[PDB]
Amino acid sequence: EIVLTQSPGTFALSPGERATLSCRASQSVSGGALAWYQQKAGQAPRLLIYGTSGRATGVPGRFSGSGSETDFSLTISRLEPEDFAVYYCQQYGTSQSTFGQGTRLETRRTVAAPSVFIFPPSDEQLKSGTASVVCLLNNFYPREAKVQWKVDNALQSGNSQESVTEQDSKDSTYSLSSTLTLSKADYEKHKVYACEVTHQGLSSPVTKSFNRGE
Amino acid sequence: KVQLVQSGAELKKPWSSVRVSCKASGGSFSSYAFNWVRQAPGQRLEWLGGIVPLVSSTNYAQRFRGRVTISADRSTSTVYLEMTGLTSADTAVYFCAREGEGWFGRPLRAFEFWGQGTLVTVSTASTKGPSVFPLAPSSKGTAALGCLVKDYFPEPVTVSWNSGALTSGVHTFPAVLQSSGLYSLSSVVTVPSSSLGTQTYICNVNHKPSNTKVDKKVEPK
Repeated sequence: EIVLTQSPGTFALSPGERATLSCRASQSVSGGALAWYQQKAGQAPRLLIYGTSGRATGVPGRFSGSGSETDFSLTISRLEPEDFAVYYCQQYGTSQSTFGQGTRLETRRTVAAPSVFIFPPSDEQLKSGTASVVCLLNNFYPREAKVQWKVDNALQSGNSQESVTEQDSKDSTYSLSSTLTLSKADYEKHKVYACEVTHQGLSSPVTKSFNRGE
Repeated sequence: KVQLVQSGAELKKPWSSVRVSCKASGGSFSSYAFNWVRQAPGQRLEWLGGIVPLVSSTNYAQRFRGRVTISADRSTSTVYLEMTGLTSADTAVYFCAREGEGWFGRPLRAFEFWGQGTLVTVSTASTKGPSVFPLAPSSKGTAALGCLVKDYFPEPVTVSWNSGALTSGVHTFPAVLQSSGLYSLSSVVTVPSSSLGTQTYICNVNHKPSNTKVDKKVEPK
């Protein structure tokens, strides 16, 4: 089996710049049988390059494919706003064909601090025997952020799940939602519930807290 | 224009079977290779197999040999995928991709035309509608509110705000798979703090697998 490995993992560039994505194969790829696809969130892949260097029908001219043997490259000469997506390489061997893990091209912007909000579990939820405390980190950049839950000033571990949105197509920011799940008994047990956020755009960690039943 | 329209999303129990279709429209059907590529949530593309309908020439990947059968109905210009021995590892979106047309229709190996994708979910969890809880705005600029869509199965749910009239500043987060077999997501929106008293904010949740339409009115604490 041929294993395709793409580099880098995530690229941060600005429109109008040149982007070079590399795809290396575990062994020699047959006579220039390399493909490059573009994929945006929620959609199917779009064929960009066929056969190492062939430009697909309708694909703009700024996309070019090059390489041979075990090293291939997709080059976008002048980045445009609609070019920021995930890019996959594919090897079309014989009786087998594989893909790379993909490279994500994100729009680069000024560092933005997250707007932190905290939501206690609603009474309608507490009437069902469970409690979900929510911490919202709205519109920040870059993607890396750290959320820590504290119940009566005690760091939690395992009882929290988070999710991050795609990069916003307008302001090029991200947003994170962290949910801490507790039993109704464990929620009525303590008093203080806080979420502490650490991000590049913050000189000091931002703690958003609330007291139970106020 | 060549169009590929796939079958609807499916939810199968482990160790059962799934059958996904792919109807082709527009260009020629019998003389090109239709393939099936699946993409697990947050993972890479994976080629399962393909077929050329003219000679019924099938070609499968070694990872799915004996598990995957790909056929074609030339009279209806439809390509079928049938997979057996399903497990939770097979939960993914299944695409049907046809190879490209080159000079004078020269086949291009590379997948130029794609279908919309079919979500196949393999799990023992039963279909359950979501509970919609209000994320009420703080008593304190800009105020953030939202709805928590918890304990539903399977994907997907659709969340709109004020029946679609409110779109700016909305963030519907990707759902996460809980410790149980159920999903949960949150949909928030930032609005002016002054409008909290004169503007009604309603979150519209639709979970069609359970025929569940829920409109939840979010109000301050």
